[PDB]
Amino acid sequence: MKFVSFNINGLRARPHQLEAIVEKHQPDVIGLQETKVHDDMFPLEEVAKLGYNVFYHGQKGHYGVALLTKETPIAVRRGFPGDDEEAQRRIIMAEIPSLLGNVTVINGYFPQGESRDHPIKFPAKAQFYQNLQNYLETELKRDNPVLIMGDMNISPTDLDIGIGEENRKRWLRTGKCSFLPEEREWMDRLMSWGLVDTFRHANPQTADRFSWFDYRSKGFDDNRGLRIDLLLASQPLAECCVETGIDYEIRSMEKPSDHAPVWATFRR
Repeated sequence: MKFVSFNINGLRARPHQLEAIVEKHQPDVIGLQETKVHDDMFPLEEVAKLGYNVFYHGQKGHYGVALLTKETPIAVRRGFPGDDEEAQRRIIMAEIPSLLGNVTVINGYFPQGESRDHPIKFPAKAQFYQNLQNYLETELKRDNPVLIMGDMNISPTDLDIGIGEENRKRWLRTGKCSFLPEEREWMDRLMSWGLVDTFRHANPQTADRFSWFDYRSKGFDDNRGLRIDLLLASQPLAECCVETGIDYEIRSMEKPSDHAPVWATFRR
């Protein structure tokens, strides 16, 4: 079962990248973030033509998530139970069937946060992680197959930072979000529940693979980016991970999203 996560940054502006992912990877499940399209305008026929079932929610020009699956899910919903409207445009959760059990899949577009001192965006980010943590602890078990994917907007370790030492320190000094100590705390708490960062686990010493590169600075050319798009899997799933990757080739396409698609393949 292959999973691909991709912050497309405008689904209707980049049908070419979505088709490329399907052709190249033939994935069983695709989680999209920042689709930026209103539900009434979602490319339902186009997605159906690609051979996928799809569940989605977003609003015009902002947020938006979609979960494309080859097989039909047992259950799917937007947001965690009790979540507000905004959270519903940032999270899709599903139970995907397999012969001997179900896999819980969570696709999220986590708040960027902007800066530690932003009176609205930073609390929103903290609360988003708190809601996820609480869902995990109250409804799931570390022994269940769970896969959390998406744009986390947090670089878990320093091996995930490629913008340069001086820039790294300036960001910390000014409180710019991505790798603040508070943010790392939320991420560590999440991992401690019993999740494995698939790419990092398969590539324990790689310090030159990133998933996001800033447009304006032309970061992709110099490989100056951050690895903030992750695929976190619980124990029983992590044990079966045979391949992981970040697709630089797709990020090399014309009119590309600033994010590279990331993937993980599970096979026993």
